[PDB]
Amino acid sequence: RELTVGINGFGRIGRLVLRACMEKGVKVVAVNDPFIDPEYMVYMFKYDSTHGRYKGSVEFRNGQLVVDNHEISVYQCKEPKQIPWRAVGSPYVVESTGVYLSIQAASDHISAGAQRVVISAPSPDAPMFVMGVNENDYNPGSMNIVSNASCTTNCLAPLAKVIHERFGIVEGLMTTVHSYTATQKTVDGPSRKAWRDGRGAHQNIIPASTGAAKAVTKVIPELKGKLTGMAFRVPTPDVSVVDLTCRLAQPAPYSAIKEAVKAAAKGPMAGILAYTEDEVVSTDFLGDTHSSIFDAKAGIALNDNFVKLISWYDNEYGYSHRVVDLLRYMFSRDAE
Amino acid sequence: RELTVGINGFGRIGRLVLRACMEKGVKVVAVNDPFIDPEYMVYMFKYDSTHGRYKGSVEFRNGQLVVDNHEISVYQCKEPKQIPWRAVGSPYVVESTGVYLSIQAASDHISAGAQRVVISAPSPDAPMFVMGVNENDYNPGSMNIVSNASCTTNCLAPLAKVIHERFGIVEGLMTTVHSYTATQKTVDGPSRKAWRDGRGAHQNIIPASTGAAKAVTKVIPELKGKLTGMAFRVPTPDVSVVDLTCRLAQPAPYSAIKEAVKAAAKGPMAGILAYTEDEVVSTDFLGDTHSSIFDAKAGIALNDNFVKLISWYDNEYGYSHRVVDLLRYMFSRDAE
Amino acid sequence: RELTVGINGFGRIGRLVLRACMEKGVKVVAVNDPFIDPEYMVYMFKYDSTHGRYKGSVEFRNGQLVVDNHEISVYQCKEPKQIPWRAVGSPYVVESTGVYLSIQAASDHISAGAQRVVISAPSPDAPMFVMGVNENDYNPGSMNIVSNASCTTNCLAPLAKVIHERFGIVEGLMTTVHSYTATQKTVDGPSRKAWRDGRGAHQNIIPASTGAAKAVTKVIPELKGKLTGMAFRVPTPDVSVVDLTCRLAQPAPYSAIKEAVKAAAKGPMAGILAYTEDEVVSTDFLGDTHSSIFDAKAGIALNDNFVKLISWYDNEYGYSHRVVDLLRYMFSRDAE
Amino acid sequence: RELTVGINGFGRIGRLVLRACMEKGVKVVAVNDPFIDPEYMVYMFKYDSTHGRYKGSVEFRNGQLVVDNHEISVYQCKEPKQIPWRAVGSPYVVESTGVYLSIQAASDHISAGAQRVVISAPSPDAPMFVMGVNENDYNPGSMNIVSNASCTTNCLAPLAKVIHERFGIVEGLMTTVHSYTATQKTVDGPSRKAWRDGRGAHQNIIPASTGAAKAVTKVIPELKGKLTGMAFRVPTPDVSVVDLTCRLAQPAPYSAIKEAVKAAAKGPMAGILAYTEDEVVSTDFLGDTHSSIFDAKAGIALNDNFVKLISWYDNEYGYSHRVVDLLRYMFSRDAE
Repeated sequence: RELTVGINGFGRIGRLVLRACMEKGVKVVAVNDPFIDPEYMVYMFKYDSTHGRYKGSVEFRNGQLVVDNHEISVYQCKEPKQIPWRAVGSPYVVESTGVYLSIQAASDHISAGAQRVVISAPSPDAPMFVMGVNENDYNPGSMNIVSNASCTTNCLAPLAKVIHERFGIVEGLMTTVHSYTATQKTVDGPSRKAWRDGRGAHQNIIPASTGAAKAVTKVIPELKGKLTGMAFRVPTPDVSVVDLTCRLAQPAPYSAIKEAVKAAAKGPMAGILAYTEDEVVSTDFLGDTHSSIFDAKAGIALNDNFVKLISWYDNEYGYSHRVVDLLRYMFSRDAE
Repeated sequence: RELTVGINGFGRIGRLVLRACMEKGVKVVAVNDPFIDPEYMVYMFKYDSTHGRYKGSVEFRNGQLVVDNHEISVYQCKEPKQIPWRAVGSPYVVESTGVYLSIQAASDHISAGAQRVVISAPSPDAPMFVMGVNENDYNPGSMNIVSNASCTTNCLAPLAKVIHERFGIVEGLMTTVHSYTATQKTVDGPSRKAWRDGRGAHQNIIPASTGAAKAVTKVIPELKGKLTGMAFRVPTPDVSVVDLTCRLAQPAPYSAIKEAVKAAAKGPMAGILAYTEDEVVSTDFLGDTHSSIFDAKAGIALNDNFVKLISWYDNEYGYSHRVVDLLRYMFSRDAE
Repeated sequence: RELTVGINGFGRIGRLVLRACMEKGVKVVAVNDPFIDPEYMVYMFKYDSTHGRYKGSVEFRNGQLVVDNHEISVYQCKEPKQIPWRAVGSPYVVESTGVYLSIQAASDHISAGAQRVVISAPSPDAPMFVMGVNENDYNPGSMNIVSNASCTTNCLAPLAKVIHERFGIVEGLMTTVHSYTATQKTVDGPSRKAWRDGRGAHQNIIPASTGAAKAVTKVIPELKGKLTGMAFRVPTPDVSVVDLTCRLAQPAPYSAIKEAVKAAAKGPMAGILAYTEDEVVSTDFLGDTHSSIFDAKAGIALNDNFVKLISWYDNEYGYSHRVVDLLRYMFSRDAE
Repeated sequence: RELTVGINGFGRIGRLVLRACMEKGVKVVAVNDPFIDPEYMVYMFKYDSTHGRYKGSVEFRNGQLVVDNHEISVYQCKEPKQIPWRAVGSPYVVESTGVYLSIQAASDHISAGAQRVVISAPSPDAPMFVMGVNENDYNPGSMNIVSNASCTTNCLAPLAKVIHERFGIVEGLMTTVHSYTATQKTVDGPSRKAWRDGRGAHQNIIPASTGAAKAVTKVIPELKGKLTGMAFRVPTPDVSVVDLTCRLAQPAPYSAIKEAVKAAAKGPMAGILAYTEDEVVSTDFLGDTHSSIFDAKAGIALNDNFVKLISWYDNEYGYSHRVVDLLRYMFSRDAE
């Protein structure tokens, strides 16, 4: 009768998704990771450089991870096919390894026992959702596997939706100034598919490709062809900011832009898109659970039709919470 | 008969302008700074965290700073009026303290003995120059005091000039992702005129106002009303990047944008604007003496009329060299 | 009938002492700072890059700072002698500006109506106290102005006491590997009294003098002449670590060293000195309220009489809580 | 008739040993790395975030790496035994991958045709050499595989020798305050063998084990049992500093300590051990080719027999130059 969750991979998104589940009362029945044994999972979950010590209890005993006295099964399978998901009640599975992105690859979870799969990363072919934008397009019959898109897409789409629906977006170009991540290197090292991403992450501003802005045009079809962008990786370990430069159809004096965002944040997009007029900086959004926080004082307009809009996101914490939100939402629709 | 230079202030721009003078064979006859005595000036000039040890010799003896066996007079005057510029041959003076920006304030140098003044910072009323863009607008009779604009304006204007003259700029919005500076704080401290700039510089992405993009519309009058922008201060100690989002009149497929920049870099803007197709990151421009380095692979286009252009600058080193370039240029025009 | 506290200075220690007071239920009745008005105080207090958003409510009204609905008077006096401590009931005053350190300088607070003064920094002549080590030597009858020593002294002294009393320290040399602070510079800038300290804090490992080890011999007299030390400032914004290399008189196999510290932490020094065997790093102590956290696994012994002991401290947060603890203790003794 | 060098591994030490070879005029005839092709080698070699652009020319052609017009063969073999060292004239081989450290593992290079092997890292069994300390113990007749020890061993050993020989070391404990390296992580990630080392390198001060101090007792036998140590990894990308706390046998006032190091640096250890009295910080040693730079002003003495001595090293650049120096020395002795 209840929503139960299994997590594949115990990287940053895996661990932070478990925190978000504990916060929101969602029961996690198991974690799979081939390289991290239970006693080490305890340590990695407990201590976090970015988000502080876990605010409950974390122990292991009897080969089990134990979080707030909830016992969590631990497997060590190298391949999704091997995971005894049936042995833990066929949970919804979060697929967070970053290496099984296609519907096909992910589907090994289903063969193994998983009721649904949320891929915590963009997917080439799996259907893609952004809470607050298009979750009511989830089709429980035909969708056994979904993607929660990217952290960056989750920041941008709520905002794009609001601006477009109010003023119409003729065209826009996005920069995200983004914290470095686990895919980067501490000092100049090998990154043969993307040379810049090898260069030392703490020393450099690193230009990087991203599909995030374009992905927005998939969860918001009417923006097809009107959005793209790029990224600069900078030396901060978490929190990122969207810089959307857009041409708007209807006149859009900045006061009306502020009132539109405010109304969305107070109403339909509450808990997803937030609004602030404070003199904020990136660390003020560490631990923020919103997908997108509009920075009113930071944006600039050239005129009533050409504007730069600024929105923050905790690229780790916002997105992890949205994965749990998606799971909960899906579960409330799969009982039909 | 020769160009001689005096420097007021021995902050980063003061010290780096002296390096650029030594590099380019320009004779500096004196430095003024009330707080930094000669023996300490030796130390600060010799050792640099960002640009390495001075590659010549630096000593003091007989109350004098001595650089490469060129003896440099040192004064300790708190006010520009007091500086015996006549005592050192009425040099051209670089005014680099950041606190005498108006024609009026700066003119105290002239009362004190200075032939011309270059203000190494934007000025509200003083005439403003960007080498490669508008230096042939310098009027030797009426201009006793000029500003070399900002580091950021020197990055953007060469590029704007090229793009506008080739394709026409309808409108553009600029972000600079910029290294932190001396005006910032190591940890959250007081910045009552601009609250965000108080927050710890190494920990944060900090949105900030800048007049740089607008300043471009002053050295390039035909762009009046068509450019503005803003800044993010990020945790790197030097090198910054311009992200210009612009709508162009003439069609501007990216290949033609690349060919226009390349032609300018190879020709009229050689030594000012450079062009690269390498997989570069910010540290690859430490010590670069160009005002502006176009990053061909980093830019993105939505279509032939809406594009994001990326250009790097060593915000300390490029600008310091341009100050020396301005001085040399002015001197070659004041003998008329 | 109850402790009330005035705080001179709203720098990092002033703001974080105010947090500690709210956490421990100590009434603060005024803050003085000539440069920071109430509205800006709200902002500086509410948002912290290191320690996060204040967990509670912060507003201004009626020229007052209001924290969790407790109203706090705000004065703007440049000098202690001018602050109307009498008008707010003659509280205990925390002198946190770092420029009134002698009994003579700090006594201007007394002459302005302060009941007592705690200097949140080493004093050349005021009596010095480390909670857990020597607070029992405070005497209300003879002492109206006291020093809470430094953050570093508060980390080493509790460890030195445990170790001296159990084994006897023959001699010891300390290094502290220490986060940068507000006295440092974002980029190479002026620091005429200590040239290294002007070099860019986030770029460098910076050797510095410190009297913290010698200060321990002031609060633990029997160690007179047996301890000194030095510091390295490194590119982290908070949390620091003591590295004590000492020769011990009695045999001291590491297992006994461990049982002695553990014993002190569970009993007489509980809340002051903590003990851990986990694989900790500096961020694991952000927000830690202990003065000193012994890291059992990080230390190393050459032999039974020559060992290197490692202890962590949040140099901001531990010290601030100790300031409040000394205030409460002093008040509990002033009822005599 | 001349030294030729093959390099296995094009990681940081491989690339910087190649730089050192070009600077010192040592012919490199091949590089092996299974993962990095010639075109990517050109890029990794040409641009360096820490040490700047290669000062010279770098190209690829004909499946070769070409540096300052010297052609260098490139192999892509996963195993030493497979590299055709014979085909390039049986050079001396630098084993720089860090995973062939035993005589047995490194001897596969010999079986593949290498004349000699220098392991650029500590070896469990191969003979270990520090230039300036014990290179005189190398013997071509018995030794075809050698270790150049570690960066840290090369900083401490030259200082320990000078101090032991002048004063006698009774006992010593070392800390190295050390830049992060490629074995570390940008954000909390996996490190199952050393849990601390997986924690985010730029966020943390990280305690670590090191055998560097004990290794000094291998190259200076008379110090057997008299030295051990540990490390803190801190958020800088290069340059590190040894902090030696030692008890000395003969009286050793600091002025004599200073004259002993100065004497060694001007004479027998010139180019290996340097001496400075300036107010230096870590960035002042970027690109320094010494093994060890004694910092006179940073050290402190408790008394004539118990002192803390501080020495700097560029852990990348000094060590790399030492690898080349050992190669040249070995070759000068193989003509016997």
